[PDB]
Amino acid sequence: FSVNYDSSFGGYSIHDYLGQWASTFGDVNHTNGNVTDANSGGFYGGSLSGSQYAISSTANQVTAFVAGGNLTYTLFNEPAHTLYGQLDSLSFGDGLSGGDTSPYSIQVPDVSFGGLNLSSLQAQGHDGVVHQVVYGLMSGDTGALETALNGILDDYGLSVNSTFDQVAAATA
Ligand code: HEM
Ligand SMILES: [Sm+3]
Ligand SMILES: [Zn+2]
Ligand SMILES: [Zn+2]
Ligand SMILES: [Zn+2]
Repeated sequence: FSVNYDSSFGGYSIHDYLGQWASTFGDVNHTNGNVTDANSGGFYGGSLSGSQYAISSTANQVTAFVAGGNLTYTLFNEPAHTLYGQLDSLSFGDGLSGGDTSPYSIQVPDVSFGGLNLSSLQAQGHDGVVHQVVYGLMSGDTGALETALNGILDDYGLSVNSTFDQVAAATA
């Protein structure tokens, strides 16, 4: 675990930031009979595999996120539609660019986390964890993530409620 952040948010608490990233990102809306090309997503390192999954708002068109690590998907195999693997990074920013002949990247990065070590097996599925984080995110719900963030910061004397600055010191 580590954190990099645009200086603007040095004294922002993690809860606030995400609350504001999600205020604008919205609910991409990935539900039965609504999943089209817009909510799609799109990996990098396969068609349902990769070191990156990254979607962008289908509401303001620009703000987005990108989960790194090792994320194997499972479109229809038991269990149905359920991301899993080794979620390692999450970075929040605006304007998502790249991701084909090259990786996915954020044009104007606002914040980003590293070493989430969140592991989720295909056995657990829809009620797993990396699945939960990433999916919530795609729907504009940061709970799953602050919960796990608190988890990483517990063992550190902090919470998704301290300031980026605060979190920082206590890391590097
Ligand atoms: C890792 C990110 C993703 C997660 C966590 C995920 C999760 C899900 C979930 C929860 C639904 C359920 C809809 C429902 O039952 O109400 C959904 C729908 C769907 N997803 Fe994924 N998905 C993601 C990536 C993908 C990718 C890469 C595609 C490619 C287009 C895809 C295509 C679909 C389709 C079309 C359905 C609907 C099938 C149906 O009507 O039953 N998903 N996804
Ligand atoms: Sm812990
Ligand atoms: Zn800035
Ligand atoms: Zn912003
Ligand atoms: Zn912005």
